[PDB]
Amino acid sequence: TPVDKTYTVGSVEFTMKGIAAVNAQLGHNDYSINQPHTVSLSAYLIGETEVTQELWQAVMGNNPSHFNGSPAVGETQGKRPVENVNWYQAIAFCNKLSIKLNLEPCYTVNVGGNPVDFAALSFDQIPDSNNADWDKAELDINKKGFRLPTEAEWEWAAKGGTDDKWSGTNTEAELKNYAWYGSNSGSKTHEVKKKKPNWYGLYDIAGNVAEWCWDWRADIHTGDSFPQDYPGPASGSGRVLRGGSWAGSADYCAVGERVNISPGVRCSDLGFRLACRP
Ligand SMILES: [Ca+2]
Ligand code: NA
Repeated sequence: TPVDKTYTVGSVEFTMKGIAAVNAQLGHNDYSINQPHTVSLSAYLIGETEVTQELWQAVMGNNPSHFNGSPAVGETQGKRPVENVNWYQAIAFCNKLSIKLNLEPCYTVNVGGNPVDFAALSFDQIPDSNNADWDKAELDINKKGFRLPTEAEWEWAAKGGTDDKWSGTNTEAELKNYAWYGSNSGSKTHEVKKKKPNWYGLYDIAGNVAEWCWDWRADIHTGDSFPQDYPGPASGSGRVLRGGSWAGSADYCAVGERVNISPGVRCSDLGFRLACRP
């Protein structure tokens, strides 16, 4: 298992949690579009928490979050997850974070044939609608920088070494102890790391905000096989997001429940969690 790592951007600290190489047993018979399948995964790290508003702002110099004020009693505003960021804006953050921390960026984007310099890139230059150039973003998974997890990486980490329906529990009854979801959120996001973690030490895998993943969505059917470190299909209409949110039913927060939307779309219940490799 890779050693956990804590990084600092200005005054903001964040932790990446080690996940051992594994033949990940993913999906479930009860999900027609996420049938049981195996993906061999290389060792990786995944964010202990969602990317918070203060981490987002430390890198990006703005805060587009819908819930940018009025935190719940006893909660710190800046430690709520960032949300209202689209998939393009998330990958741009990942590259800018890598650059700030002197790691090689995982992502390349060419705009009209010109490679995007992610250091120079201003926020307003990132698309807020479906954009063909950014849809062709290239992932080099062997660079040491930060990135979105693949869907397989996300689900394996979410499962936390167990076979439970949710991250940390197998009943909706106990879900309140692990997740901020439709029933207990009060219609808002919460400070990260306020509920129980899973056995891999990840917080808010279920609930709070859904989390952008790298992959285009394609249905995963009975008997399907996948290559090592599968990053999803080459094309699709929606990028995957996982884990459910403050707005979702308990079932929406299940570890195996697959959701996807146009990458240009952003909402108040959708943020992201980082991944990288040692
Ligand atoms: Ca979440
Ligand atoms: Na499952």
